[PDB]
Amino acid sequence: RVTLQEAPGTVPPGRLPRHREVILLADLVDVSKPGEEVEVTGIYKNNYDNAKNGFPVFATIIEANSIKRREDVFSWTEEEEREFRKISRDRGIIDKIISSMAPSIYGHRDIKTAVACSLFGGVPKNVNGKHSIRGDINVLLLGDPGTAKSQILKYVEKTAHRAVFATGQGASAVGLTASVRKDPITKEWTLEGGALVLADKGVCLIDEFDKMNDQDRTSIHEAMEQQSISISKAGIVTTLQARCSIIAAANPNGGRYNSTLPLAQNVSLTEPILSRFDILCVVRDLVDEEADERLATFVVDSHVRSHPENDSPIPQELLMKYIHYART
Amino acid sequence: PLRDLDSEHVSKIVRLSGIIISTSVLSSRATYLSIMCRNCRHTTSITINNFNSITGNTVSLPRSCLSTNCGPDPYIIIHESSKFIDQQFLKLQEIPELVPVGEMPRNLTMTCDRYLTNKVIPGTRVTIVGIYSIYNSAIRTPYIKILGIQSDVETS
Amino acid sequence: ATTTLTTRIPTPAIYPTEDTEGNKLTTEYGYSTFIDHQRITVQEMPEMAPAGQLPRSIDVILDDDLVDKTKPGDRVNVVGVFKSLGAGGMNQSIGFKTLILGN
Amino acid sequence: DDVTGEKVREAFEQFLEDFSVQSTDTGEVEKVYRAQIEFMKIYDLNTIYIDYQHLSMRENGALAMAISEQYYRFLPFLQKGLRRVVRKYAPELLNTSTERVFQISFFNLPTVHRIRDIRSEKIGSLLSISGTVTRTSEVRPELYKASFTCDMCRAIVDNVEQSFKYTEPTFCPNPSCENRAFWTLNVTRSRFLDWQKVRIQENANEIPTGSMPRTLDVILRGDSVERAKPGDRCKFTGVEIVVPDVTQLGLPGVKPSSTLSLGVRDLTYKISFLACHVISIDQEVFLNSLSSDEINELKEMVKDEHIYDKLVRSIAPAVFGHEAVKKGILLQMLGGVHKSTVEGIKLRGDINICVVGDPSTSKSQFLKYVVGFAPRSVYTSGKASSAAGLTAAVVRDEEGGDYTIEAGALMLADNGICCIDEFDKMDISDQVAIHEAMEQQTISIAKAGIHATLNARTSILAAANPVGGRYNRKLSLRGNLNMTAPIMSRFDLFFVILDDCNEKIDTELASHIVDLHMKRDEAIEPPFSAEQLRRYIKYARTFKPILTKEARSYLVEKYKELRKDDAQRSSYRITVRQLESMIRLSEAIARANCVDEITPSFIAEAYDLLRQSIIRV
Amino acid sequence: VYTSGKGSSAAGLTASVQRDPMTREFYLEGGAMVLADGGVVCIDEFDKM
Amino acid sequence: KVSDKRLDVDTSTIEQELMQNKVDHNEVEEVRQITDQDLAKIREVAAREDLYSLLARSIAPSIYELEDVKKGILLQLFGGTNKTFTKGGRYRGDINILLCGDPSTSKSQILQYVHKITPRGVYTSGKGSSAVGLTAYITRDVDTKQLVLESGALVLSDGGVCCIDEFDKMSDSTRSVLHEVMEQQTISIAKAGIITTLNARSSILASANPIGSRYNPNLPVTENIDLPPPLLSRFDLVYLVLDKVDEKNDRELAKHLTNLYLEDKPEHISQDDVLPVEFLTMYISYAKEHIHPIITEAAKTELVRAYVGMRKKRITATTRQLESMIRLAEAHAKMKLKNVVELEDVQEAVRLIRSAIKDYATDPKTGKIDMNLVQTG
Amino acid sequence: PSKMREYIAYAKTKRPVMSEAVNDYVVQAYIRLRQDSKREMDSKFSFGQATPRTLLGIIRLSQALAKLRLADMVDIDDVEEALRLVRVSKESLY
Ligand SMILES: Nc1ncnc2c1ncn2[C@@H]1O[C@H](COP(=O)(O)OP(=O)(O)O)[C@@H](O)[C@H]1O
Ligand SMILES: Nc1ncnc2c1ncn2[C@@H]1O[C@H](COP(=O)(O)OP(=O)(O)O)[C@@H](O)[C@H]1O
Ligand SMILES: Nc1ncnc2c1ncn2[C@@H]1O[C@H](COP(=O)(O)OP(=O)(O)O)[C@@H](O)[C@H]1O
Ligand code: BEF
Ligand SMILES: [Mg+2]
Ligand SMILES: [Mg+2]
Ligand SMILES: [Mg+2]
Ligand SMILES: [Zn+2]
Ligand SMILES: [Zn+2]
Repeated sequence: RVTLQEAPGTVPPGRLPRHREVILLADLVDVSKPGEEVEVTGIYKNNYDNAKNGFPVFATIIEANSIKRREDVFSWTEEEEREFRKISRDRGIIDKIISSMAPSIYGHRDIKTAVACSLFGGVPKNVNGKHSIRGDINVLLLGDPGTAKSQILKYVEKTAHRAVFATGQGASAVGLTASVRKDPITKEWTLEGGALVLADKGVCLIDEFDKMNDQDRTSIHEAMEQQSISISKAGIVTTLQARCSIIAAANPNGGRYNSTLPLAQNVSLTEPILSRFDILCVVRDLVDEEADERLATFVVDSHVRSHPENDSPIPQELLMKYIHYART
Repeated sequence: PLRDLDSEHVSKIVRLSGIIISTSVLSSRATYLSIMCRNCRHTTSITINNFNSITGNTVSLPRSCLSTNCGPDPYIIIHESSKFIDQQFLKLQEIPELVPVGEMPRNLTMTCDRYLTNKVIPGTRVTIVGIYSIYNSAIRTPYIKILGIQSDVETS
Repeated sequence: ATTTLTTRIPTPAIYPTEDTEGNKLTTEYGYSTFIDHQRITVQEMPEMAPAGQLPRSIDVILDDDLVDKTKPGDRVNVVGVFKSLGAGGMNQSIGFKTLILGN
Repeated sequence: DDVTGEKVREAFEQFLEDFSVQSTDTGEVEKVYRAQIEFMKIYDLNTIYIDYQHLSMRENGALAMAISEQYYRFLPFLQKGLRRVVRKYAPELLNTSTERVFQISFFNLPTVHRIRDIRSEKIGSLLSISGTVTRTSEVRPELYKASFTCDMCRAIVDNVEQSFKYTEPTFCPNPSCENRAFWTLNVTRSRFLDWQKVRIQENANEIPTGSMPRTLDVILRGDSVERAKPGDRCKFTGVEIVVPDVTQLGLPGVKPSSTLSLGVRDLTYKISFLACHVISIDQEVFLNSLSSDEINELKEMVKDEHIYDKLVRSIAPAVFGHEAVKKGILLQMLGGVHKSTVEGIKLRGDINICVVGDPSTSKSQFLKYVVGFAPRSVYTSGKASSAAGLTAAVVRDEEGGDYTIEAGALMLADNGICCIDEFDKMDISDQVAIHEAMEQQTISIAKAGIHATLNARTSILAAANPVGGRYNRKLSLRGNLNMTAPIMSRFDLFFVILDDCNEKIDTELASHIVDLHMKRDEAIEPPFSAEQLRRYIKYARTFKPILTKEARSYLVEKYKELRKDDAQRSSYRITVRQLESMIRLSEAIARANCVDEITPSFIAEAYDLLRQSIIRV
Repeated sequence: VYTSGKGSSAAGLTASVQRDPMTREFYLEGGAMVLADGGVVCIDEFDKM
Repeated sequence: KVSDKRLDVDTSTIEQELMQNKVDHNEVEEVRQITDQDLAKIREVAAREDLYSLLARSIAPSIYELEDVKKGILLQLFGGTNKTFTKGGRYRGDINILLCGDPSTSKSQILQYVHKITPRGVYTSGKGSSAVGLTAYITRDVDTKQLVLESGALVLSDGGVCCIDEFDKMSDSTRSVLHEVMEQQTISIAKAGIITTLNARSSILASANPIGSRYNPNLPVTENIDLPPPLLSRFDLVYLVLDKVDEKNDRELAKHLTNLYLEDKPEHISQDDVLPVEFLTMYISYAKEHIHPIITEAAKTELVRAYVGMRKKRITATTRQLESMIRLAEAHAKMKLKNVVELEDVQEAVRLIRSAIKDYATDPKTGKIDMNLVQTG
Repeated sequence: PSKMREYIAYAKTKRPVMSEAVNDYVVQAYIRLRQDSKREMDSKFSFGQATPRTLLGIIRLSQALAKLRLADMVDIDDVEEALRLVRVSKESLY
């Protein structure tokens, strides 16, 4: 059974979106994943028969016949490995990829270089258990507000493999901490790891990094130091594995970076938290009239191009597949 | 893979892996029990050796004296003469990292008996050899009888 | 079933309301006999229990002079028959009710 | 059979044909009911609207009184009479093409009953109620007529009427059977209608002293399903109905009970409503629902040069002397253009206003004015709200029942303005959650096994006070405001209201206040009436302004000048989100001028307004 | 067990007595100093405990 | 519902329902019927020269020598004009009074007197009250085993005087809900399951002590009161009841109390005659229903001049103070049964506002009360 | 305690009343106490400024002492003893 809810885009304002129960049978099972738009056809069947409403009322269930995602992007074929080698043979390919990183954004080439480094990552290694070395590169984006750190992280989510998005505080489906919670409707225990555990072989984007809870901070420290979150609740004594590269965005104290202070006074994170990072790029706001002019031109062009009534970089799909093959 | 379990695997030996997250308390089952008629005082001895491992109790007490009046439900279990074996319920969950991003990990109820009881503790990562099965609460509830627990190396 | 070790033939407990000849009967409290009954639960000792795992417990049925010989939280060594009671679902309505009759 | 029922049915079908209301000079006289029947045939609809005034006029209203007092008893007779009338004239629409159900709706009742006016002596009668919609359920089928499969001589009986409760067909497809113990329903030969339950609530103005609000459950059966969104004032017309209740088991008073064997059954009920229909209270559809004088009015405003100045002066007539706040609130009501790039990221256009100032500086006054003037708005205070109240809420449909979603404060503000008074007092957890929705523009529910993800396109108009009570000039905005810099960053605009001992303004304000108290709504001199303002606002919203090359150049130059102003210290620094704010404010101003093209003058005005927004510390 | 000063992600640094789910009775959830007994315990960030 | 020992229910708050209730044939005594002789007696009393002082001393007769306090309480009981706007909205004449000063100044007794006299009212005390406790809460009626909506102290005290004792001891978190109630006379609650606005036309009467449980002349007035300015701005009258060792005053008070201890259930030692509480309640009620003052132009000019005079550290002037003079003058006129507001009413209201805050003894630049100067018998 | 409780109940039955001369004595004592509190409002022995509750406490103690003798009429020596107790409550301070 798949519960279908109307897409929020087409819902008129002020109305509660409605849910209809779609029934999948035979080989139709597990052809969709939650959070993905679908286009399904089938019989609008009247479900079997509660006296809750008093009046005689039957539930409705839509039996399914054919479901197509509106839309394996990481699949491979010999011709595209030939292509990968061909583009790899080019000169300036590093700069081409960097210019390809976050195409929606303008400026801060250091940030693009750092995020590309994090995506490609170092070589995992394990010397027969004698010595273990992290094979990931962690990037921290400590920048002043309104510098598109959030949008950069959203782009990374779009363009990464095994990528999870977590927040320092608020509401999220991933809590950065291992937990044992029981669903009241079904009444059974589930062992859910944090975003760190979920991104076992990928990246974990942690926005609002400065605004973490104490438990979240401790779990972040554990994951970054030993690459293995341990859980000891409700009788479950085990150490889950989380070997993840962390791309984090944090805000300097006071909503602005003070240059005369060192990194210690600018961010509330303590030194052991920062030391495990590799690329600590501070996105300081720069007051240049010409840079602001070029930024405003970019922003205005993008904003006008989006109006419903008025209207060297590598393509994104190639970037996807080439990054995956490079890592693999 | 635990998500790849299919109706084609019903009543077939299936190899799969996961994590043990809960071990229920030992429950004693019947493998040989002596009964008596309340009227006839007729002793009997039922044997339930053939898969006394389904969740439900299958080979039930007779409602009439042997070969068949006696009166319905005349049988009482002589407890000091019966012989029992123990059953323990385990629950397996997919490895937490190898799950869809925003989806609750799929867990599957499992059952073991005799010398396979008290062989694992919650949190252990195990590989399971057992019979994929079906239990009625149109829909049915899948579960696995345990035949062998390949317990990996765990915390010392 | 508890008050005797061997399984006796089940005779339903019917309170005599009338005489054999239909005369009304007045129950005589203070002449009828009552026996103290107490059930205690014994859990695995924390000193010897494995750490980080759920505990296991057994139920003990005490009777007559054995009642109220313990306080919750005590460490006790109860000895008695490990009897199993009830049809245990074998009779149509998951195991058998198991308890340690207290000696 | 009943002779009186036959009489009322034949009279009903008689005046469905004989009735004819005059068209005065233009059109002579025409059969209004026959005209509606022709309209029904033309549009193939399923419900007929009958004015109660006409029935009152006809035959000294004796039949009107009879049908109003005992509507439920005569309803089948009404259906039969209408069916015979349809058979007489235009019987083509009789069948579905098995049979099409005809719905009769009465409108324009003489009186309106409030929810607290419900009485037992009106049970089963026709009346009207007026309430605010709180919870709406799914449109579900109900058994209009039910078919079943026989037990002995297994076979299906076809198209048997289903009453308000489960029914068993006395007759059988095999006449010799006469057995009905086990019937197996078949959906194919079972008719259905549309069922939806709406929980209305008593409006604020009708609440007595001290009483907490009272609410009623209204069932919409027919085409009227999903006709009202949560949080709207609607007028419901229908029949007063009762439904069995099992909850009132321990209540004081002797419980009515039926004895039959024994045949015991507790006759406990609760009052509900079955509404026949619901009435609420591009530019082409908008242009259509106006009168000629209204269109002339709106058009005259569109051409005037002083339209901007007059509109700005008209906002909040009671408040005197604050023009920046009026401009900001007017812009917020005019809204913006919300846009999505090719990338899928969405650019919100609606404006967010944060007002902070000294006590008694009319900060609430603007909030209290916005509610009652904007088409949809929600006003809330600080300590009197929670996160689950502001966003979507999860409650049981009934006690010990399945949980259901309830639209929160922001949901009623969808595509509207949500006024939040005393932001600083309102809880820090509620603070985090409200703001997080302002960034996301959506809300996600994951409590008690519900995964509904709503959309929140709402305009925030939030007021607050400086920490400690009174503003301090020397300290910057962030020092006197408890909020952190990014929270201010998400807001489009800021207005800071200051108090000072100036005798001229003190005298003018004292005179204004005393005059307002003495002469009420007298000589307040509003440039335009509120309805005209709302007419213009509704029209302006239809437009979607466009930019020019000069507009692009001027926007870039103004952003450059603002950034040069920053650390040229500032109250709060400037960002590119400020550039987006100027873009949306400029297009809002152009919409205010009803001009499809933004001029550099609009950009200059928006830039200047932001400049007074950032007062030098 | 390798334990941070504040403890592990969820595992406590020292023994903690809590209640089990199914009967709310006393049992030891864990703790580094008791789960690892008879061996060693490695505590990093000692000053943050 | 009606009793002669308490004020009758306000008809303005029940104006909406009575016309339909007459059709409903409920036939309950909503209002007490005033005889023609009673109306003539009321008019005769309104013609008396010492009406204001008489009605002041009639409230809380046993309380001795709290003259301004009793007058302010009387004015609050009368209330202001309940204006209504044709466009929409309404300005209500509910007077909110704060009492602050030394302990054992009979603030609690005045609070109890008011709580007894008013038709509808709830007496809460400091830490006892809570934010959901005032306003509204959801409760489970065990009889029906159903979540039933129930109102709190503020909504319960609608149309009456809500007595709050130990005001200072309340946490500022609980005090937040008073911000909307004391000004808009409504409470808008948007908690889980309910999203609406509630009408709470309740005039707060709050008693508190200065920080340190006693007045400190060294500290300024605003520091001694120690409340956020937005709160203190909402209060129309603030009383600095002061306990000062005056031999004549102490002798008079001691004589009054000791004489109160002369019988088992004695009579008031107040030498001056007082109106019996039955007629006093009848008079106040009748003045509430059948008097609706309108401000005159001369009163408007005097109000503007007075407001400018006050609006020229010590407590600051406020537009709420302007609306407070408006309400107080309206109430003073409504007491005199006059249908309009005159200049003397505004003068009396300004005198009350100045005297309650002890403005006649405070230094302008620094709010230190001149203890020798402020002394009054 | 049984006999003491019986006597205390019997005393609680009585409701004594004050006297004119007694009232004058109490009033003068309260005035003097208020003056004394005003004088040493910041001395080393400021046990607190006197309040009307002090007068009420004097009355209450005098009535209790009258009850103790099983009398319906407050006596002057009872007031003297109540004043003595109130004063010597702080006598150990020296
Ligand atoms: N370097 C940049 N180039 C283009 N647009 C930018 C740049 N920095 C910020 N923006 C834009 O500024 C706006 C503010 O949002 P964003 O910068 O993502 O917020 P924050 O950094 O505070 O999370 C966005 O529309 C973003 O695209
Ligand atoms: N510029 C003003 N114009 C009109 N009325 C004002 C003005 N300033 C203060 N007031 C009046 O004084 C009172 C102030 O209330 P208000 O400022 O809305 O409370 P808050 O400051 O907590 O938001 C209102 O009655 C309001 O009408
Ligand atoms: N001026 C006064 N007039 C009448 N009684 C007074 C006066 N001052 C004090 N009292 C009496 O002293 C006590 C103090 O009153 P209470 O309200 O309890 O004090 P507080 O003002 O601290 O709340 C009461 O018994 C009261 O009757
Ligand atoms: F000592 Be009092 F209650 F202000
Ligand atoms: Mg951000
Ligand atoms: Mg306000
Ligand atoms: Mg007090
Ligand atoms: Zn037998
Ligand atoms: Zn049949």
